[PDB]
Amino acid sequence: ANLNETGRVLAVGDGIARVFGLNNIQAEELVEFSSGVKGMALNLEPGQVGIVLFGSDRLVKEGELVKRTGNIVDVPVGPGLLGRVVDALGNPIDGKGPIDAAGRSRAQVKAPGILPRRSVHEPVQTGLKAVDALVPIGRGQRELIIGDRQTGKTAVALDTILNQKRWNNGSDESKKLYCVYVAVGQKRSTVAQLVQTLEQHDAMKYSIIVAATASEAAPLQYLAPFTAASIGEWFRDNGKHALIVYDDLSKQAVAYRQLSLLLRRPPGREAYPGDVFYLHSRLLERAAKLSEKEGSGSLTALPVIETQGGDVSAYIPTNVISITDGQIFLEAELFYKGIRPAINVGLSVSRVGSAAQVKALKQVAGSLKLFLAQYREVAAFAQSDLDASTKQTLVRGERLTQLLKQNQYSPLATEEQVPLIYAGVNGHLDGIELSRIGEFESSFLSYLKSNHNELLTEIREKGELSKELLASLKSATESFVAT
Amino acid sequence: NLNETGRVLAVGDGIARVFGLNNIQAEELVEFSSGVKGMALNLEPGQVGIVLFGSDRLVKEGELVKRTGNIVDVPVGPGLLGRVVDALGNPIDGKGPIDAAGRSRAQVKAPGILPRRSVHEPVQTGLKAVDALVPIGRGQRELIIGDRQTGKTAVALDTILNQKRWNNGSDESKKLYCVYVAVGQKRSTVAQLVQTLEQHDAMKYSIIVAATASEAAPLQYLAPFTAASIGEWFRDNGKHALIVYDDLSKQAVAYRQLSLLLRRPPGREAYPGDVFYLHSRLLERAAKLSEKEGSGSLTALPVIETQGGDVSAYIPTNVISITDGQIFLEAELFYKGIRPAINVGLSVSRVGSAAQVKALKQVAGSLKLFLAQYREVAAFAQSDLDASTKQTLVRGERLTQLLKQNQYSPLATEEQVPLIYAGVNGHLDGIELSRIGEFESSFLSYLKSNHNELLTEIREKGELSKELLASLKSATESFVAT
Amino acid sequence: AEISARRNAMDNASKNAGDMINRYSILYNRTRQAVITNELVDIITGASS
Amino acid sequence: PITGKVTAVIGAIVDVHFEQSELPAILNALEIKTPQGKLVLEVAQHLGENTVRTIAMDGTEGLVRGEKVLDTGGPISVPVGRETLGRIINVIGEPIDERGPIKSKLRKPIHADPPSFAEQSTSAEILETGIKVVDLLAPYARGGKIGLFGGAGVGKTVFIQELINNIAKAHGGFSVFTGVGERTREGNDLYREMKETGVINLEGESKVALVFGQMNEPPGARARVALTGLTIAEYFRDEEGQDVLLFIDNIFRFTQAGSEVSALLGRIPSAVGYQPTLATDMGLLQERITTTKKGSVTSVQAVYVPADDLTDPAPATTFAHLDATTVLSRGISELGIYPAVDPLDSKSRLLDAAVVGQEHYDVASKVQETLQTYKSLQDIIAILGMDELSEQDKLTVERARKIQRFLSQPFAVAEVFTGIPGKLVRLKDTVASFKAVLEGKYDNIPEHAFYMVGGIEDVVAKAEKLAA
Ligand SMILES: Nc1ncnc2c1ncn2[C@@H]1O[C@H](COP(=O)(O)OP(=O)(O)NP(=O)(O)O)[C@@H](O)[C@H]1O
Ligand SMILES: Nc1ncnc2c1ncn2[C@@H]1O[C@H](COP(=O)(O)OP(=O)(O)NP(=O)(O)O)[C@@H](O)[C@H]1O
Ligand SMILES: [Mg+2]
Ligand SMILES: [Mg+2]
Repeated sequence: ANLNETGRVLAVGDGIARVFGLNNIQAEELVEFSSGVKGMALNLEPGQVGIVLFGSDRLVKEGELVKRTGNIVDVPVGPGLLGRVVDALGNPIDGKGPIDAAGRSRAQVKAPGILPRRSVHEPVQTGLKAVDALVPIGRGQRELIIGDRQTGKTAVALDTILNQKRWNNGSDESKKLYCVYVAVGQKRSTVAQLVQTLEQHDAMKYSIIVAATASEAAPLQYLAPFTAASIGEWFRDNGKHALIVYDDLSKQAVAYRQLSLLLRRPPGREAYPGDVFYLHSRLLERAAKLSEKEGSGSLTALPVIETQGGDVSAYIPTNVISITDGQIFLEAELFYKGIRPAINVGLSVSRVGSAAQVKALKQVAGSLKLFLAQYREVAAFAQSDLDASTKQTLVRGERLTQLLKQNQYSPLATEEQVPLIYAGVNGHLDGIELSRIGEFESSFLSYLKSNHNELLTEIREKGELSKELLASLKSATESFVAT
Repeated sequence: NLNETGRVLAVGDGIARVFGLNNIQAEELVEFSSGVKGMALNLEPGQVGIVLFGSDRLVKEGELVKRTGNIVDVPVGPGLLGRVVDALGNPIDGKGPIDAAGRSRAQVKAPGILPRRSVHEPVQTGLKAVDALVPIGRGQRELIIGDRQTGKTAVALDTILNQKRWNNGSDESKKLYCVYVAVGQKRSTVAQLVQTLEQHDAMKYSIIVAATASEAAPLQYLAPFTAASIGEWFRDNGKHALIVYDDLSKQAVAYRQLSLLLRRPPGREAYPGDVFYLHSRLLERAAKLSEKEGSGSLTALPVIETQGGDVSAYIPTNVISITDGQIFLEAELFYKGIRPAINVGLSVSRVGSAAQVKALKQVAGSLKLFLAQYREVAAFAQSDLDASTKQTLVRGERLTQLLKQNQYSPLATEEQVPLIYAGVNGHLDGIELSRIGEFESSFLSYLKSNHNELLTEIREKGELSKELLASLKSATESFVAT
Repeated sequence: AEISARRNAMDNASKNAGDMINRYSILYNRTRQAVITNELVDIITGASS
Repeated sequence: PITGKVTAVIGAIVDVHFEQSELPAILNALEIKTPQGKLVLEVAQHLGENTVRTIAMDGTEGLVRGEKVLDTGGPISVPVGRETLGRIINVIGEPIDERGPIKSKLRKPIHADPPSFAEQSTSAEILETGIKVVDLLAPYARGGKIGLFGGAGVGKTVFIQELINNIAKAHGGFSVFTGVGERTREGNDLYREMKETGVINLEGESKVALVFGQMNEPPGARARVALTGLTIAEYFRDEEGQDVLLFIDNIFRFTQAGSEVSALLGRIPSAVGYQPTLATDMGLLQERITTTKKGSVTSVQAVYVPADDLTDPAPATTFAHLDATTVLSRGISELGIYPAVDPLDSKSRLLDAAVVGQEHYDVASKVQETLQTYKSLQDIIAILGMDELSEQDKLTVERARKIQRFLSQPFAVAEVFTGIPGKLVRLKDTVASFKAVLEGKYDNIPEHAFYMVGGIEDVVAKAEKLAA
């Protein structure tokens, strides 16, 4: 009788269920069905409530009794979550007991606006030469990773999650960045091994993983990044720093195309609903840097787009690039030639980190960006004549790209990168063989680690460079060129 | 009443919606007050969705409709040979009633995994290019494909015309009955295709199921299944038919018309989901049945019409992925004068080797080899070529020339193997390229008078002795010297 | 000396048109693909009404 | 016994009515009895007013409105266990080989739950196949998925049979071959060829269960067969804790079929006309094919590529699950090399130093590298001869031939066809054999010794025949 906490299924199909009654229900509120399957109240019409199933349709029957939750779609949040692995409803799935919560954030929270915000300025050290030097990422910035399948998109992201161990270890409360790995549309097998390798590097203790694998329900795979968003949001709110990774948004978008087409909304470009932008925009807008008045918490979106035959111009990628604060376009043609991480320079850009990067490196990498980005169009006009003007500048761009080459699971510290860029743009290494470039990288750090120890220590204390440390290192460089 | 009868609620565009007929079976044929027939395809809660076989000017709202309690069937059996029927089995040639050995439903299960043997007997088409390079087996499904006006029908028709060799003989297992399913063709075309087989005394063993341009879509949809069941009669009865579907493109177009009008939901190019299932059902019915089943057989020549050569086009995709290969036609090759205009590089028969007069396969394992390498050094036809790639261009031109063949003149196997022998083993390299025309004519008539015995052995033994190879060799070297 | 040059030049032409072919091949498949989707939509919308 | 009535018939879509809250759940098997046997209907939706919408598993000609429909009270279920080996089965778990009913001890729903995040394998692991090319260059995931490429003329079925044999012989696990969108001709061939090769043994024991779902069958049938078979394979991993092979030919036509079902169900097509459901549909399938603590199901899946477009939704979405491709090639068979695996193309995403070990890795890397330099030299040899190579260059070229010859391997299953005694090469052989060749330890040994042999000691014994 009292259809006010309850209703009955009138019809169910294609991941939706039209329930009768539920008169006190509110939009976006959660609902439980006779077999404990959670749905969500999409639209409310006179007569019936459209409800989206967070699961198999099989688990529902026309006729079933449906209960209200009074909760709008929401997750457990707070410190406890770290070192655990949950699904789209913060339900524990590693089997390591119950989720230890601080409270419960909605998966649908609004973005910090114009005023509580503050220009991003602390760097997020990725340990990746090509990244840190060229497209550096500040805390609160939202940097895209956009490549073809099999390009080292996760590699890049994973490696950052690894590198934070330098900081998440020590007493320092402000140098700490916690990691949130959303696993949208991935395999169960892939995630296992991805947790394994995060435990193999200990980084588990300081990271939370939310995963909605390729088997799970469309609205789970859709709701996953959002709920992860709130999980991370807790840190950004309680004056700490968090790094969320959306792997990937392209598979999230695709789940949305699912629901949207089963709810019979018109298809736009590539059969996508007109609101597929708003999906990602309203998500990313949450990764953010706060003002001194609001604790100065920060949350760093590393979404991953995956393109198709290298296509940047596609309708999803454009949308996400027109949302993010730049992108790290990883090109396959380079990666096939053994260049790793295969960052296309003239197609990657950090938009707000070139003022967030560690001083030391910016000093030692004067313009390095468009050097290499206009070095690419030149070497691609040779296969003509001997021109010792641009021929001379070639010996650089090759030793330089040879210099960005980073073997996987190799997080370098800032002080270690700076001397390499030094010798790069100062050309201390041109007389060293092309197949002895990366080999020397190991030889040189062996040379610096027990001699010019303070050079490393002071760049690790300040992060700046006086003209004092310039000549002090311009003796440690040509020294090893002779010895 | 309403269990056996219904009332038209509405009618238009070849479709009529009808109230009642409550006991009707899906795909039951029904009859209207005016006498036009139709079939019931959608059985809906309140109404039945019947497709019309005739002009819907005949039908009005409120009219009475009668069940015929009958799934579409068709008369089948040899009383049909030499007859021209519409898709329901009706006679359209002024020759009185069909004498049916029985009736078979238009729809029938394909012979399963178990009651089939591997294809092993040739369908000899008479076409040098096809028989030699794209060998067809009995029970096979070879697809004829190309743009409009390339020669598709000609290939099929020459297969049909070439069966006189056996159909006029005695031995059953060696005869082959022809079934030409005409879909959405100008009646005057069909008329002329008739007037063409009668001009070659081929009608006597052929059946034309006619679903011409202007007839209700259901009939155009039905005709190939209708004719399919006609073929199976022979298959099921230890005999052999071959069936030409001209064409499947137009059948799919028809199915489309019905569906859209019935407002069944559309996909790619506005075809229903089960357009594949349409054609799979059709062509899976073709087979070589196992000894236990009378070892009969049904071979399939579906025609598919590309548009500007598009094999990715929705329908061609489906069909190509059902068949055991394609004979591929191109107007380019055609205007060059290479007729049949068979693209060799693109034509395959997945059955292949197993279905070839052992003798033709003996002097031609080299032929696909030579013509492959000739396709790769072709652009070298424009001043300073080394003797190796010079030679390759010397065979190729002659060989290609040898596979031109005027229409309607298919060659007997024992007439192919000499020419393909003199070719492959380099007895034409001396001869100029224009004389390869008169070469064939004069060689064969000479071989007939002065070597009729070797020809006879090939025709009879079907293989080539070490002696027969020196016989032919000697007879050739003699004619080439002369 | 000219013949050598002609050889080398023609050689690079083949490499480039080689690389161009690759690009246009990728572009072809995109266009094909969309041609299918945009064509399909026209029908779907016509059909809902 | 729950009963309904047919209220609507539209191609493979039938609508059935019921009585208050008796409606079967979605994904249930509903039966109508026919003059032949039984038509099976799978439930897609509760449309309301006690009505369910179903998709047929066979034809619907002759259905009359208001006909009896029985609820099985479950999903479609198959016989499982040993009793299915050497049997031919269809989508709805029925014998189609006319050798009685399969007398199984259980039956299991074709729809099931992928092994939870708990039951997961923490480490990737190589499955040994015994094939040199494979193990050395494109090693298989244990509980992984391998995209098999190539049409006919490349001994696909022989190679498949080899793996069924070798997974049975070397490891000790069965195989399930599933024919999705089968050409029936090839079903008759396969079935005969298998008996002829004795992987099927009507008299003794089989190593493989056969689940066919041919083209002529309607879209529902063709969608479910993959699961029909998979279910069977999943029994041997959970009940009998084995390392089972599940073959899927062809995973693409499974996709295709799933599209037709979507269109008929009247749902809006996605991009390029595919089912809006395409990703999750694959997921549901693929995510059951995997390693558990009990055992593993590894899958070899034939992959067709529409319009030769690796960016078409279908392959795109499929590659998303593959861990290794095995590409057989016409070029490779023509050079006489058997199996006709392309050594260069067939790539495994499990050939990493950290997971196959260093020695395995380094070898394979250099092997590909050796073959790479050879591949590019093929053309300068054909203009100026091998008089146009430096000391180092001509060394590897005369050697790469021996390597490209040692990759070929005589099969045990092809023994009835060829008569030559076949060899299974244990992976350590494949390592050390190719190791010793790379350093130049078998240079004085001619090239026809390495061709069609077991390990390196079969080159040694064969070259002594070939010597004196
Ligand atoms: N810098 C590197 N050095 C060596 N190997 C690398 C590097 N980056 C990536 N790889 C390897 O290349 C493969 C691709 O890595 P991955 O992180 O999955 O890139 P991806 O673009 O995310 N591929 P996917 O997620 O499957 O579409 C991985 O298996 C790595 O082992
Ligand atoms: N071998 C041949 N030699 C000479 N003429 C031929 C040959 N084959 C076909 N033709 C002629 O070429 C034309 C095309 O042949 P046709 O059998 O109509 O191909 P088609 O695919 O059936 N054309 P259509 O089906 O009407 O769009 C006909 O007018 C024939 O007269
Ligand atoms: Mg990844
Ligand atoms: Mg024609």
